[PDB]
Amino acid sequence: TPEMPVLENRAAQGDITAPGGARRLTGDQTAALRDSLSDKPAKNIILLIGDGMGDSEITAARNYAEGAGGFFKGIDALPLTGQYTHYALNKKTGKPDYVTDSAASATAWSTGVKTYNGALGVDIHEKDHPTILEMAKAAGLATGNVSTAELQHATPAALVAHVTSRKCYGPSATSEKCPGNALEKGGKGSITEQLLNARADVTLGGGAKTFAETATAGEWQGKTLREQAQARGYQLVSDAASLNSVTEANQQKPLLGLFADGNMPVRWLGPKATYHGNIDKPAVTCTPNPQRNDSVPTLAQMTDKAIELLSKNEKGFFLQVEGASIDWQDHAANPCGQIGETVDLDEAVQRALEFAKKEGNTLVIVTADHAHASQIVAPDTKAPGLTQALNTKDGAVMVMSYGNSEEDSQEHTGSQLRIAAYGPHAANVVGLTDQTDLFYTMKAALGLK
Amino acid sequence: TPEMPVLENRAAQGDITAPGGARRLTGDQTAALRDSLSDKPAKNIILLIGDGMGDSEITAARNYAEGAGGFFKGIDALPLTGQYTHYALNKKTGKPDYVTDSAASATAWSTGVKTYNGALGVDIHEKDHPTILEMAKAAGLATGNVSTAELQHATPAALVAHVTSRKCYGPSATSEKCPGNALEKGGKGSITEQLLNARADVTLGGGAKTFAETATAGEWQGKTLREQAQARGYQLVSDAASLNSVTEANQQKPLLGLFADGNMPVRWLGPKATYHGNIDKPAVTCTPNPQRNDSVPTLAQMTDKAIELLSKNEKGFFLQVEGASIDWQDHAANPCGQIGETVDLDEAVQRALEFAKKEGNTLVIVTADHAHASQIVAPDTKAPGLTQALNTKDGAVMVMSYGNSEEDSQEHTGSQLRIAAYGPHAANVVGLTDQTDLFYTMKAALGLK
Ligand SMILES: [Co+2]
Ligand SMILES: [Co+2]
Ligand SMILES: [Co+2]
Ligand SMILES: [Co+2]
Ligand SMILES: [Co+2]
Ligand SMILES: [Co+2]
Repeated sequence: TPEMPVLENRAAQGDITAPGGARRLTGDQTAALRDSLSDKPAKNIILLIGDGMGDSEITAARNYAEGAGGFFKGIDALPLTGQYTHYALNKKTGKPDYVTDSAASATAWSTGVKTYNGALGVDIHEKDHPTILEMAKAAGLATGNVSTAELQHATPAALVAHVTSRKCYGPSATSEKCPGNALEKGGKGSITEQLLNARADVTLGGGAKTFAETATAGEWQGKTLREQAQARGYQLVSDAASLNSVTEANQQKPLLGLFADGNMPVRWLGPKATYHGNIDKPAVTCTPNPQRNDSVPTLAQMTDKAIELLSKNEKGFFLQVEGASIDWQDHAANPCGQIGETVDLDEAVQRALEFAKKEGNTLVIVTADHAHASQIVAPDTKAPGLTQALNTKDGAVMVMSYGNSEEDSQEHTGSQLRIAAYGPHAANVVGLTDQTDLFYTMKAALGLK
Repeated sequence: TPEMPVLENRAAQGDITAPGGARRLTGDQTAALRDSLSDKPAKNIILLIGDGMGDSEITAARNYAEGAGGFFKGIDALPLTGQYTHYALNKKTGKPDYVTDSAASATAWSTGVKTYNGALGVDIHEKDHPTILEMAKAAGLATGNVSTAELQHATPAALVAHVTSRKCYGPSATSEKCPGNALEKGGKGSITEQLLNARADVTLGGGAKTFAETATAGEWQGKTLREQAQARGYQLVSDAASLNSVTEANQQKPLLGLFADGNMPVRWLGPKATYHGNIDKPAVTCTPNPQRNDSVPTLAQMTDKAIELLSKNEKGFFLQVEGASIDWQDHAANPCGQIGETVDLDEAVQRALEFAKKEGNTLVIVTADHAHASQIVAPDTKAPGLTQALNTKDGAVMVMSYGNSEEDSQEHTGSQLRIAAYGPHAANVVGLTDQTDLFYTMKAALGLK
């Protein structure tokens, strides 16, 4: 009977065409919300990020996978909610830049300082700031960094690398685009070199491609980054079997799961949206990606396994899980890809809430780094961008529009967006907050001195 | 100090380029939120609707008028927040229609039943359902209905009229489009005729034009609707000074303020966004509309006057206030008009919160009927639709994009959106809810049975 309740059912209660049939509430919530408030310490924190998962992305995925009156048992089940701002800074002027990229936003919640687009773990003066994961490890807590994206990708890379440009994946890119970060120039090195130095306990995702690179200097000069990883004691897994037979993860044998050369496989496939696609082409039903595999751990599986391995630390743990390709698919104007990745994240959120509700001292937060392009529009819409009609769980058509770029990729947008939480200190996400407040919220809930 | 706190400040606390400077919080919110939870009765309710005011609209307006790290002392200050769904229904199938218009959404929170786009006060079978305003009046509470739109517009009209199409403004359009509701055919009459019957204690807004039409039947056949109101005991006012002179409003002497022929004047002027407007043109600075006026009451003034007149009822009151032109200007791809109307709504929200914190038993809710088109995008965006660069309070450029219609009007979008509240029973807007839950939340808070 976990004192702090997870919402069990906020689907429409009945017949949506009848008075009250679309209500998601069965009665007053004052007592349940009083019950969801505690300022006791967070022993653990699990932060899940849906990259580019603004309210529009949440709504479109729900409409399609669960119906308009449906309910995500993970994403929609956190009882304390608010909206936060994620604007970045113009590097030269220090004024706001209203639409952040992935790097500046992830720098914001992981360091508590606003920065310029493309920066990771540094401010507009290129000065390094400690990340919540670096700080959690320093305090003796176990640390996890999970993502379906390549690990050099901004979201999980911000927790372990401090570079002046997110493009500095390896020695090569670094020496070129982050000259002062390049190892052979006295800096701390490429994103992957600093990730190896950071040494979290559990690091799972894709991005094996960069590890085939060789250090230009340093103790492991000439050796490949994977060679360097093997040499520094890391426990390297590459598939679901090898990951599941892992029984422990610590500093002596930190875990590095490289499940793909680049990003991990998307869950669902569909045609890309097109000009007047909702008018000129048939409504679409998403299809399961045949190449996604029971040999590749799902986000939910990587989450569960990271939780099992991190919860053995009695001091506690900090874990960040990213459903990364929601952003990727929204950029590609591919509704099916995008929605399937939201559905993927919801399964990981359910594993987190199921663990937190039993454990009792776990603060779980679900949010996104920034908003995105996709909009849900009327079925008859004639829009200038890319559109597509989808057959939803309701047996009705929903049309999605991508209308903010004539270029190859659709763009991020600056709208404030949902952040939701459950457990100790979850009140700190309610109302209007800033993305940097989340750093302070996590740091304080863990009591990191 | 009335135990329930209104947020005093959620702006960035310091230098946004420094660690912690972008924080909107100054410490833990658990105690603050516990103090914001009460399940005692709401003696009064003030519902403020920004038409089309989704999170994107709130953010764009805050970024322009208050700076990225600024704070809307009204809109951003409600402590309990959540996200609600506003889908309508397809009339024929009864399945969800993912993008509602203003009529079906206002019908949903005012009656508690989902309906089809364009319906007012009736369900998909065209059955009338009592509204929260009619129920309040039936229980002896005073009632107010305020809007900057013409009063026949969907948002205020849904509280007092039951017609099969929102276009049925007066006798002529009702005869043509809602034959079943036409007075000469045995129906309840046009929107304006039903509004005159509903007899709220205070009704203020635009829409004088339709009152020049004459009734086709009934006791006032052949007389204009304005002559009808006069003969029925209404006190008619048409400007700021006549409204100010009003001393009481009740069933014997109900107040009807008609301040414009159509919609009331927008607060700010600016050019319409254009194709590649952010590449091809210089940035826009909004400017006050000369056509505003000390002779035209502002939304904040109409809100205050309504509060003063309705609070003389010892049993309590229900008041809806609509900032209407946010929607009109978002459809017109006019950033300045759109933002100025959000600033306008923020002032009315402040008046409502100021009253509520002092009174202690008033539930204030602030939300929108549906989301809209506008998106905040990167300055160098090259988009297919209409865009505009704007000079914000920060001394930086923000670019807005309207990209969902090649047609003249930009359109509504289906994303769930913010709903926020303050006062008794405010917990009921937190987490995921449906727009129809708002009807039940209001009914229960006032203890209407
Ligand atoms: Co991102
Ligand atoms: Co990411
Ligand atoms: Co992106
Ligand atoms: Co509307
Ligand atoms: Co309206
Ligand atoms: Co509209």
